[PDB]
Amino acid sequence: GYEVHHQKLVFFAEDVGSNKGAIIGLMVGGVV
Amino acid sequence: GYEVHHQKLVFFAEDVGSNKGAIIGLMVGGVV
Amino acid sequence: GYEVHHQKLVFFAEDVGSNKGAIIGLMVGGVV
Amino acid sequence: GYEVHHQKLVFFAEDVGSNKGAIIGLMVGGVV
Amino acid sequence: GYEVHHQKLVFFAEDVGSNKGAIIGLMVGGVV
Amino acid sequence: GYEVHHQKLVFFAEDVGSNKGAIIGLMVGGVV
Amino acid sequence: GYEVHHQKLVFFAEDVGSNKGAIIGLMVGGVV
Amino acid sequence: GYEVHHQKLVFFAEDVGSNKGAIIGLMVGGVV
Amino acid sequence: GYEVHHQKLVFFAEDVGSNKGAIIGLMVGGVV
Amino acid sequence: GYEVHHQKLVFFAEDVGSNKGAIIGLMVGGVV
Repeated sequence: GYEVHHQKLVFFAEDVGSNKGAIIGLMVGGVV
Repeated sequence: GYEVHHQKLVFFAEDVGSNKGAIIGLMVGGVV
Repeated sequence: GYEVHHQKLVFFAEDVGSNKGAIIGLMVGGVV
Repeated sequence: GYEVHHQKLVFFAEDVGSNKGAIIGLMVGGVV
Repeated sequence: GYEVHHQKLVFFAEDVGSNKGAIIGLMVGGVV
Repeated sequence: GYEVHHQKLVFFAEDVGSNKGAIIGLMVGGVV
Repeated sequence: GYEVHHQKLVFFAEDVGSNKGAIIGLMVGGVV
Repeated sequence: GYEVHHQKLVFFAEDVGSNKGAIIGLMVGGVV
Repeated sequence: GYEVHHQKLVFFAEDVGSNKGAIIGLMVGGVV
Repeated sequence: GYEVHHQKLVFFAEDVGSNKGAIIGLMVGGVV
């Protein structure tokens, strides 16, 4: 199991073509 | 299991073509 | 298991073609 | 298991062609 | 297992062609 | 422009996890 | 422009994990 | 421009982990 | 420009870990 | 420009770890 606590994020993605993979600010234990 | 605590992130992705891999600010234990 | 604590990140990715690999600020125990 | 504590990172990737490998600020125990 | 403590990093990657290997600021116990 | 003429193909894909890239018998001028 | 003429292909892919790159029998002028 | 003529291919890929690069029978002028 | 003519190929890839580079039977003018 | 004519190839790759470079039967004018 897991926990994610206090966080601040402001990301921008301005021009993404064919993302088939991943663009992540914070990726915690994911799969993609 | 896991824990992620206090964090601040401001990333920008301005022009990404065919990301099939990954662009990550903070990747913690993920797969991709 | 794992823990990630206090962090500050401001990364920029301005022009990424075909990332099939990975561009990561902080990669902690991931796979890619 | 593992721990990552207080950190500050500001990286920039301005022009990346075909990264199939990895560009990482701090890589801690990852695979790539 | 492992620990990474207080760190500051500001790297820049301005023009990377076909990195299939790795460009890392701090690589701690990774694989690549 | 282009032309593809007489062809015979019998491919099998038995167990594909997370193909995010491509598995192609014959790839002629594509993108992926 | 281009032409591909008489061809026979029988490929098998039995166990592919995370192909993010490419597995191709015949790749003619593609990108990937 | 280009031409590919009479060809026979029977390749097998039995166990491919994380191909992020390429496994190709015949690669003619591609990118990867 | 280019031409590839009469060819026969039967390759096998039985266990490939993290090919990020390339495994090619016949590579003609490609990039990788 | 270039030409490749009559050829026969039967290669096997039985256990490849982290090829980041290249394993090629016949490499004609490629890059890698």
